[PDB]
Amino acid sequence: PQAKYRHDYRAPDYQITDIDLTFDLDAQKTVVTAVSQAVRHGASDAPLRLNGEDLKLVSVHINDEPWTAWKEEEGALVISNLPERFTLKIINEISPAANTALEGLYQSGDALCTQCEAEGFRHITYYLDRPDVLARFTTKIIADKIKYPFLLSNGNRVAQGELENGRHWVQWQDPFPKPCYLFALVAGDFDVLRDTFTTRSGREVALELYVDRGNLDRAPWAMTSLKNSMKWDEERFGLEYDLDIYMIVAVDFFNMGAMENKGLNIFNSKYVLARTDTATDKDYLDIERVIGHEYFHNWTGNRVTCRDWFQLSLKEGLTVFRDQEFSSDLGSRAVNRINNVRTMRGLQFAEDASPMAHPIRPDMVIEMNNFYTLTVYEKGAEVIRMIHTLLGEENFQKGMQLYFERHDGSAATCDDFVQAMEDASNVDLSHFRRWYSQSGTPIVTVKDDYNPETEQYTLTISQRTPATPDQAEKQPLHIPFAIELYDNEGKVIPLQKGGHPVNSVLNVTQAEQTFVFDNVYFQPVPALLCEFSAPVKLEYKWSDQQLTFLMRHARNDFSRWDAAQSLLATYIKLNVARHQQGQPLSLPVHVADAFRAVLLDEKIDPALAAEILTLPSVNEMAELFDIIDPIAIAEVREALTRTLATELADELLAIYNANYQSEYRVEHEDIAKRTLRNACLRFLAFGETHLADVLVSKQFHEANNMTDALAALSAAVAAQLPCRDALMQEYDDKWHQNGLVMDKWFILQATSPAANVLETVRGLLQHRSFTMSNPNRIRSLIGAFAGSNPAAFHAEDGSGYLFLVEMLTDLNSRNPQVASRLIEPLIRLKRYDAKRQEKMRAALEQLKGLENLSGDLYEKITKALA
Ligand SMILES: NCCCC[C@H](N)CC(=O)O
Ligand code: NA
Ligand code: NA
Ligand code: NA
Ligand code: NA
Ligand SMILES: [Zn+2]
Repeated sequence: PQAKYRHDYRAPDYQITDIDLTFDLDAQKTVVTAVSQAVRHGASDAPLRLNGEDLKLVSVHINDEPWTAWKEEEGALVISNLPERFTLKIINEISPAANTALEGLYQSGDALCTQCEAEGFRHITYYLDRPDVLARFTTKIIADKIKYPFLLSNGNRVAQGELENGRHWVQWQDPFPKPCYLFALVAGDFDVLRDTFTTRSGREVALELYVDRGNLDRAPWAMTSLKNSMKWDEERFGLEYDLDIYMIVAVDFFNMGAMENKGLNIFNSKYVLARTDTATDKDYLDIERVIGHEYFHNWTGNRVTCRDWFQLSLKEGLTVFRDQEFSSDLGSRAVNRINNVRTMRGLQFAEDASPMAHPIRPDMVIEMNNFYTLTVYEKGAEVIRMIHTLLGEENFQKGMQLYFERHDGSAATCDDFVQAMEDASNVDLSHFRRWYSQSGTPIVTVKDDYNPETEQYTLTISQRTPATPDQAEKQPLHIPFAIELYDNEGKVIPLQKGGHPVNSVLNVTQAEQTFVFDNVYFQPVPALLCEFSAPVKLEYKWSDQQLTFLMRHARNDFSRWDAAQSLLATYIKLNVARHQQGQPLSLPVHVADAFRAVLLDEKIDPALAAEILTLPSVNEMAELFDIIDPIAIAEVREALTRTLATELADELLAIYNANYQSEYRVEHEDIAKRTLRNACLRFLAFGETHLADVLVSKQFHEANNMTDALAALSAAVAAQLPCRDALMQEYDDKWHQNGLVMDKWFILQATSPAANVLETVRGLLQHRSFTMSNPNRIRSLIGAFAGSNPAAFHAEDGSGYLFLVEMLTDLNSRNPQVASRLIEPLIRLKRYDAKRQEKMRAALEQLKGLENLSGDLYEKITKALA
């Protein structure tokens, strides 16, 4: 399998302007007829090279003439001796029932549906399966009436008919030209929720949400979220929807979260279906986010698409930024920012140090589905957010307007986006472009000095990015470095120099520089890299009392939470080294006191308190170390939780009872109170055993909503309470028929700290609610074990790796994309000790040797063993 490189991009020899598709649908054998209008742009003797995979070619015509000048090659149909403009007609067969990869046209339960991003359209017919080729689609679908009463594709329904033998047909037409990755087709039987949204200029859009029969009671929240998305995009970005219909279809068998197909989004039902007894606050907020995200792609992705796949972050970074802004405007900005920072530092940083490291605009790709990454998405969004930070909102919106003005209707580049932002703002971003092309996490080192003679504060800031496996050369970036300076009383010291105000966003552009501030009347406590103003590691030698001061005084909530993270970080490192020598947890009293003060501050937003009382995850903790000891980290996380539970027991219980709510509402204040309450319950579960068992058991049985119930069950599992087995059995008994709900239970099983967790997980491969044919179940049991139980996955005997190898040996043949998700924990071997490294390398060497090794695995395994 061959690498492709960004520097090889060339404009296509041929374009296609219009394509007319006809599907004669059947699960064993679907006949596709594709009639394309084509235009040559290159040399007169260049053949047309069409992409195609696993297609049975039936015929090829050019202007109605059967064509003899062609041949098949590996992955292609090459057609020679063409005129300058012509009609290509291809007829071919495909087999949806055989498609376990879930790429192209496949079967989801009894429905037929498509997934075409990145390069799945080529599994449907021979085409220019590349996103700089944009065409107007017309799609006609013919199918059995009983099995497939609903026949959907992009755009508007323009024709309809009945045929002999219980078949029917519909035709659809989408007026906007599109790359084929945005093609969708859905056939099946559904319940439908219908609603409308009226845009700000008075267009009435019909909204339609298709779900499995019986699930209409779980549809309204998604519908509500869609309307909220449409409204927000209008208020914030000035963007309206551009068609009279918007369809969403929830399918159960899907590789990712969702897909922005124009006018016809297809969603993993996990990000659509919710009811108060089935879904958590977090589900409600995730459904909102993903609905928003796919909607926001309608402009940032569809009306302006990507010239080639190396430009993915042009749509994904910008769209992720848009979903974060949406969630933050509607909810708590502080909680959003915090959690996104947790994700960046805890998960994306690890990727940017891994063998899979790449810039947000990659230079080399073997399997493009491997690059739908935390880097491309979350670091991508951080890069967009840095642009926003440098330009300010008003200039950033001008840049948006200019990007659309220049590029609407076309496929664009990351470089085109940056250029629009520069031209609209007159801010120079030449050096800033280096964030698109350099991989890895910059390390920013800060040293300070207060001069009492001159009332000057001096910051000396340096940066460097370490080499990564993809890139030996690294250079300084344009790092927006936001600061605030606090005086003795907790008030902000105006920033200034030589009698003039200076911007609190510093431009850190060199390996090293110095900034000097005048009229610093008291020795300050700095807040550094405010709001995580650049996606970097901060190295700065804080005192605990500077950090508690920031926890008590900083003006942004984010800085308080972040000061609390810096405070724990010292003690996490300390106690990990202790654990390794057999020594128990040590924690200064004043640290415990700083958390006690948060529990009892009544001014404090309960959402902030809950974040500060949610300890860094094992993945966030692991970012603190070069070599990771996953067993020591897990045990320290537990011991710290036990220690705080004991020191704060009274305050914990009181805040728990105070935040009781009788009514359940999906509303920002209610969520915040409940999140705090359940953060208290978590500690309490790790406290005195009898009271823990009582509290947890009681919350689980009396809960009127899944958030309160799952928090209890989760706490019983995590603290291994006596009530655990009973509670777990009750939830199985009640919920076994419901896969999305069972996923949560599989996650708890997989992530259990119990000594026999691997054995329990193996047995759960036979559980009535598990199947290897469903990506959600797979991720919930197997993925959650490998990726979210690092202590068990990295058991000293290597049983964890061996289990994953067995699973991947199945999944490589069945569903390579899911396989490639699941291999990620093994790809990180170079963060572990020599003994673990040897075993992980041996596991990877077995997988390298599979017959029919997928490209997806190949790419990762090769980079890992280098
Ligand atoms: N394997 C390709 C996954 C495509 C993801 C799609 N653009 C949905 C999203 O970005 O949210
Ligand atoms: Na075209
Ligand atoms: Na798109
Ligand atoms: Na808000
Ligand atoms: Na510290
Ligand atoms: Zn996206």
